[PDB]
Amino acid sequence: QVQLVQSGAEVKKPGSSVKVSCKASGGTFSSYAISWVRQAPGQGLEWMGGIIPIFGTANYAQKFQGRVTITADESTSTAYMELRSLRSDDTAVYYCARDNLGYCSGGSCYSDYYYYYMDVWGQGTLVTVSSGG
Amino acid sequence: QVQLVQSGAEVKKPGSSVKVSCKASGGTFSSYAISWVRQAPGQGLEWMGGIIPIFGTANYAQKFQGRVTITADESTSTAYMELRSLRSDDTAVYYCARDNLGYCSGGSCYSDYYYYYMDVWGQGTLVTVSSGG
Amino acid sequence: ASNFMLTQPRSVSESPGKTVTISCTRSSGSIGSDYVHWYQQRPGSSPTTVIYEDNQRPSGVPDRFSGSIDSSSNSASLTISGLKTEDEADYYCQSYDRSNHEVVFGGGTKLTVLENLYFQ
Amino acid sequence: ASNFMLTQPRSVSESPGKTVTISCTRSSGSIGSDYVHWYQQRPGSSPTTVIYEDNQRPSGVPDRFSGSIDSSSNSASLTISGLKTEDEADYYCQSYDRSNHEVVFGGGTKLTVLENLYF
Amino acid sequence: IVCHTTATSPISAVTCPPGENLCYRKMWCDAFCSSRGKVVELGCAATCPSKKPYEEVTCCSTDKCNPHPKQR
Amino acid sequence: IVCHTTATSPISAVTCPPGENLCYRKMWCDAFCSSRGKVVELGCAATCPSKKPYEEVTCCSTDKCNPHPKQRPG
Repeated sequence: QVQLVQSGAEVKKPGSSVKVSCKASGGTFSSYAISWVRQAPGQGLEWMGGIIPIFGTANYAQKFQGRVTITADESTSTAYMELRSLRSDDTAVYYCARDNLGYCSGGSCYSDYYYYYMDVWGQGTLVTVSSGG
Repeated sequence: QVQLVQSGAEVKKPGSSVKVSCKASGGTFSSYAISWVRQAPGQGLEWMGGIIPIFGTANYAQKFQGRVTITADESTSTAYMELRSLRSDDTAVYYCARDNLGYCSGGSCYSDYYYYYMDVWGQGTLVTVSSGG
Repeated sequence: ASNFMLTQPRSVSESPGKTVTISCTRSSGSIGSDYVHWYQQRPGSSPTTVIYEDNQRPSGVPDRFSGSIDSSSNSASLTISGLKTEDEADYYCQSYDRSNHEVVFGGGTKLTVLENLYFQ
Repeated sequence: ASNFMLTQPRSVSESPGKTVTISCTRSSGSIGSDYVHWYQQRPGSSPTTVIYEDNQRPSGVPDRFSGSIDSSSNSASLTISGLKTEDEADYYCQSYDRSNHEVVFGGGTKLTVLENLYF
Repeated sequence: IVCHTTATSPISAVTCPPGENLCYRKMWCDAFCSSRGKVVELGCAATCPSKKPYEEVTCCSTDKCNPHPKQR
Repeated sequence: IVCHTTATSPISAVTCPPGENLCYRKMWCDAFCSSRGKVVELGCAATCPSKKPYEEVTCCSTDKCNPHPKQRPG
């Protein structure tokens, strides 16, 4: 079974950055997209964006594009979210989540980005931003 | 792990018919096709035709059209090959064989006949026809 | 341009053994333009898929869970028959906005299984 | 009116441990127009698939078995490395004639393992 | 209305439920399109089904107007 | 000739072997065409590949003439 294990919870001052990791084990890595999804306390899931390593490009949600960078290191099968200029509204649990449908197989790849259902989720990482700013 | 179990060897006079059965374990043919393939002594495999129960249609090789009839009963998960007007060239081992690629999934079905690779084979049935016309 | 919205009821409560339905209405664009998937999130846990591609159930999900689409109301629905206490969780629908290239989540529905025998 | 032919050598013989290739040439139409599969038939047994869809191995078939397609010679080939005595069998290729709507089998190749050493 | 359906075994003609007065045919390619041809879904509908890219959907409103290619 | 290829991760540009003087693109739908669009196969070739039903193939003979849809020039 593919599993995603995330780094531990963090508490950050406003204006700082946080970088959360998501190590994938047990499957193909390059061909599958990993998304970051956050959930503020008592609120809903929100997609921040995702990365498809085999295209080398990340897709972002407009709400976060200015502040968030999503990366992936094939050598360690680890995806990362870096969120900058933290504010109180960024206190949330951050999940990574793998897209069930890979982008390339057998020497050919799909044409379009299309984030499909997310079958494998990380355990989440709580990031709490302290007051002010 | 479906198995196909055929009826036993038979010896026949010229001009008679033989009807060989092929029972699929599991109580269903699903959307699979069943072929009949024969092998004359010391010779190669030869396709006779096949049937797709879920469409209620059968396909025949020109060499046998009009003399062979292939049928199947989903209710008894048994397929049959009735070969009439037996002659010496019909002494052969007769095999049934399942087409690995079903014709339907999810409530929809392929448009065209196309016999794919044959994954599950019956044990064979020797039919020996005595000489003359 | 904002993404389309997927609107779900925030709170749904029902008695055990009954059938409950949770809807997810797409505010703009046809619901049939993009598959809708549904996740279950138990308290303190990560989401899991209960329905994908409108009406398909992953292996391991109880067959009391089903998904449907209603074009006339531009909505998708998760239906749970024979409701059990273990089905208490949050449920989210999810789709995709092709124009903005973004995942869209519904806002979530909390499902509570009632414990009272009698009603006022 | 006739199906295309798939022509295979009737006999192939080789020492154990060596690599053998069995070819299947399509007489008319492009080999790449239709998948080629390969079966193994041991004497007194029914056929079993060793390669499907030109180069895929079914579960359980050793990785010593491989399939390839050579468009320039309009052929498909089954390759068996590390030949073992248990690989002795008849091997058939198979494809499909879309115009006639018929399965086409190659004529078969009998593989024999040679036990004495030769020049 | 009676419409062909690919949801039964064998594929068959069914009396559509109330309010479903169209037959439909929905087709797409899968990875076997080059050998098996398009996948075909046949059934009943209340309104003609929405189509996504690379899907074809056609509806008709006479009995058995939507046969599978192999029963036609 | 230099061609784009889908044989690598990430997708990349490669110098074709001697005798392979064309780039090609082969596309087709699988079941996910309606969400992910066509499957795309890019590489080098000596002769333009032949197409099966429902496949498209185009070949070209200038460097990088066969981009993936997400890597077209700008």
